[PDB]
Amino acid sequence: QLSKQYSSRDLPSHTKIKYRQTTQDAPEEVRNRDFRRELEERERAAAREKNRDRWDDDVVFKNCAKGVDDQKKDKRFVNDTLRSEFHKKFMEKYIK
Amino acid sequence: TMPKPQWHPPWKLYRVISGHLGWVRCIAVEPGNQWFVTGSADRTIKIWDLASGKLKLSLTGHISTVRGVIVSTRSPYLFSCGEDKQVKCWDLEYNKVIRHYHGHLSAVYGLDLHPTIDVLVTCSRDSTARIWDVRTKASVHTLSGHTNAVATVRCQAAEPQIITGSHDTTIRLWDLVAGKTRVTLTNHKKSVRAVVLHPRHYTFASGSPDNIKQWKFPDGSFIQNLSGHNAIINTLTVNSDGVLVSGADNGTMHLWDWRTGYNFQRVHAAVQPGSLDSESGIFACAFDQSESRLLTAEADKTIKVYREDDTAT
Amino acid sequence: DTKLLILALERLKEAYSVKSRLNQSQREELGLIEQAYDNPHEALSRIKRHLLTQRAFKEVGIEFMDLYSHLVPVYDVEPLEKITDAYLDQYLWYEADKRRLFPPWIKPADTE
Amino acid sequence: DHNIADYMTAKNNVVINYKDMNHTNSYGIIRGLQFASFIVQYYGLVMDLLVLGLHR
Amino acid sequence: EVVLHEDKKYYPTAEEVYGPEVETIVQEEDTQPLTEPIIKPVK
Amino acid sequence: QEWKIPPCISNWKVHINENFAKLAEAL
Amino acid sequence: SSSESNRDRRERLRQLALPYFMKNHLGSYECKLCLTLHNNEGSYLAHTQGKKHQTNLARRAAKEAK
Amino acid sequence: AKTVTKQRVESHFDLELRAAVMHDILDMMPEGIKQNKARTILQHLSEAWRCWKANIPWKVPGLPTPIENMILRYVKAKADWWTNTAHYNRERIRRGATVDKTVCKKNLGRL
Amino acid sequence: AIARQGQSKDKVIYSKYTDLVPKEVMNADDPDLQRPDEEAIKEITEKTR
Amino acid sequence: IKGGVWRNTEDEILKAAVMKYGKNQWSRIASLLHRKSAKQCKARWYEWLDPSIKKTEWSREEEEKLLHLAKLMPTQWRTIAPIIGRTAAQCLEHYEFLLDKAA
Amino acid sequence: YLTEHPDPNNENIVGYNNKKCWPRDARMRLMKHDVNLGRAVFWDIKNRLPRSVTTV
Ligand SMILES: [Zn+2]
Repeated sequence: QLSKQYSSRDLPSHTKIKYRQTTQDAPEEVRNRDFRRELEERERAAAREKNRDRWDDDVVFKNCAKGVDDQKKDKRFVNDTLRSEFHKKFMEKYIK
Repeated sequence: TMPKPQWHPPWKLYRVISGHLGWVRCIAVEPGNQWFVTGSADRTIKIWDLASGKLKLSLTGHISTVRGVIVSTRSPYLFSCGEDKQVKCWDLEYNKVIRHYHGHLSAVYGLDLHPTIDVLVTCSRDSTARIWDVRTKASVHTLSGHTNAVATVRCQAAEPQIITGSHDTTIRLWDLVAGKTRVTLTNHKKSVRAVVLHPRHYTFASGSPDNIKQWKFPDGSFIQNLSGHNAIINTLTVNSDGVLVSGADNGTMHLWDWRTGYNFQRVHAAVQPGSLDSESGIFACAFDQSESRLLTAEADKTIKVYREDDTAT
Repeated sequence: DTKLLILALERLKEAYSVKSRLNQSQREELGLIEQAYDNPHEALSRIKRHLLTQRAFKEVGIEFMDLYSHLVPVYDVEPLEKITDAYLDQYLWYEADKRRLFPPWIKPADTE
Repeated sequence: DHNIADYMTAKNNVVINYKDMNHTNSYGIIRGLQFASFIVQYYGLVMDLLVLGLHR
Repeated sequence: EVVLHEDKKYYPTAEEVYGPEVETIVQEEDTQPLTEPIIKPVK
Repeated sequence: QEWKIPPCISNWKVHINENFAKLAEAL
Repeated sequence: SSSESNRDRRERLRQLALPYFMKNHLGSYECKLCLTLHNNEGSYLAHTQGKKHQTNLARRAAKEAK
Repeated sequence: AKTVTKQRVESHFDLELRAAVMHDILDMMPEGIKQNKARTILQHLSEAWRCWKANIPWKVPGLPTPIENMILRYVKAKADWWTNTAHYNRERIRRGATVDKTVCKKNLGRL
Repeated sequence: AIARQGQSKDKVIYSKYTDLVPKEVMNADDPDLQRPDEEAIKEITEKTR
Repeated sequence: IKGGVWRNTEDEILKAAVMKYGKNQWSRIASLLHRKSAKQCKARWYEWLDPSIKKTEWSREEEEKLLHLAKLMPTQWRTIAPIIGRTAAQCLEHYEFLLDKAA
Repeated sequence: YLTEHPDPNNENIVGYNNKKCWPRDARMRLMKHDVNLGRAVFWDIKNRLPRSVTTV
């Protein structure tokens, strides 16, 4: 009991299947590969790259800005929606 | 034991990658160890360089939480499925979606590819699983059967092609061409959330909150029962070296000797800098192609990479 | 004193000048300000009584006006404390200008 | 006069309510006060005295 | 001693919690901006 | 007994530092 | 008419919170201990919620218990 | 085969959150054997979510700790979803792309 | 025989206690557990297709 | 015009209404009373009628604590009131009572 | 300024704000003496305002 109804979505599209090619990374290559060596050497390379990369005679106050070097608050990622630094910035920006 | 069996080296945590805004629910690894992919509550799919751990590419297009991700071996595709209801096929040649497989009635929890045939298998809350013809976007078969949400599905080439488990605690084995069940196992008392097929032995394992069972093929004779670590356990994954990993909702991870159920290591891992203690536990985890790295997806919105310790003994 | 109170009351009346049906609290505000016109010395004495005594006020409502870029805080007070505070303000600025409190370099200034 | 001061200050300490939420403001000044202007400009005068220095 | 609410740490340094042996890196953004292909075609 | 669950009957459906002393007495 | 709803609602509320209060053959509320008549049950209830009404029940309490 | 949509998204997300918690925990928590507080645990869920919307610390005097760590987990997730959505919408309105009557008032309430 | 009643003899159905009880070992490997073979798979796959 | 003195009838009816409907619905409770608004009902609950409020004499410790704190944070009553566990208006009256009876 | 904050790479010109509304010839040139004079100014002003009071 199959209905003669249709729908736009259903119609043919992409009837061909893109098989992976040899340089894309066909399974043939994969089977032969020694992944572990490749993974190690890539890792080493990455590490190396990283290494390469790296008067007023009168006032109330003596210098406040002495050792204040920013701090890694934007390097910390926090899994807490209200104490993420992203949230702080958002809250700072949009409320007055 | 046989004789204080198979000495395996411990693993250590190697690297921690932040950069999801939601829970990472899913990790998959590309066929050439080049890039590994993650699905998230953030609604993105991110692709990460395996080696450096830098983020390569963020895809957007799911409407809700992405739950499942597969990278095809024989074609340059991602498949992903979500809480949305939608299973999508991305052509990684253009980084866009080329097809969408339509028809589950609720969230799709899981999916997998037949390794030789070109057919996609999905699990949903609606208690069915589907066999989809990748090429024509067509429900080849609908696997009615379980009474609750189907959770994890695996696909294999040989006999019982489709192995699936659900929150109703029973595993059915599905005969692909019939779209009917050959075997029902009912030996878990609580929800089966994860299963895994052993690379060489022709056996399979299933995990429940209570314990983890191995099975013979076909027809699932009982074999062993690994008992130890009791949590709601979301992940089972296995190396060719016989290393079975169990993840869990309470954060815990345990490593097992596939053969014996010797649990050599217990890893309890620190939650992320911010976060809360309760947002711990690993939703899922995977092994690069070299078996040298273990990747975990965690509720603290991170990816952790574990590396096998070289000094060990 | 009458001068100041008058000014402040007009100022308060200016927010509602278009005056749709408004609401209940606003209604209280118009009726109370209107009261202040009929019997000013009453209002002035009540005010000075507050200023000499009460250290505890009621809760202020808050809402955000949306400029589509940065939101603007908006506060809501009970009418009594609004009339009191208003007169307090006209007075403070008046004495201040008379006594040359603020040097010229502060320029959201009345002159220009 | 000390009374005026204690009134103005004690006013900035009140309860902020939005629907469900209630809290006390013990620290920041409330802008929406009628006389808040004078507080702002006076305090600003102070910090000006800081920036310019008394002599200048 | 005193810390303004401008700073005020909550949570330990990212690195500290995990320990030294593991590497913790926060990837935000990404690289290989999208017009690039994962899996590049044959020619 | 442990798994007795308190009924979730719905309602819808503080300390101080001593530095304040040093400051205030200072002023 | 809105006024009519309040009369209905303030009788039921004084029925819930309510053994002494009643309604006579007329409509009024009465405290059968104190023999007082109340304009509205809630107004009556407050007298019913008062400390004098309380006492006269205790006094009649003792006066019966003897 | 109804398709997720803007009208249905908030309802959808909360639907599958109620289901997520329900399946997970009632397949996770159990041994009540009869019916374990499903209506009740979910009422604790909505209660906690309201409390976090009102910024009221929510502590139930008796409760199993796995249930509490549960609720705090999922509630924090929904909080992350809601908040991120809020940020994103304010970005859209800032750029002036979206003209909608509802998302402006809602987004306002959120901030 | 109760349980089978609806079905044909061919279709299997577990019921006895013995079925439930564990069977051990089977060694590192035995012909007993193995993936039909290449050739069986090819046959199955082709017929299926 | 709506403002005025609080009545035992209005106050008891406020007790019953708060008991039945719950703390967060004020407009519903103001609906039953006459000549009173929702704000006034809420602040009338939390200021005075609320049973958690402590109505009694101040012990010696509460007087020591109140005086010390009031010398610590001048004129801030809504900050101090929760610390001593009393109502802001009440601890105010008691403070002016301590300076009044002190001389 | 250069005493407390040295800049051996001349990075003071990286994050300096100009007004890009104006045409190029009208927009502000970037030179060491000029830029560093600027940051030295802004820094000198800032050091007269204690961070707990206000900031810039
Ligand atoms: Zn009586």
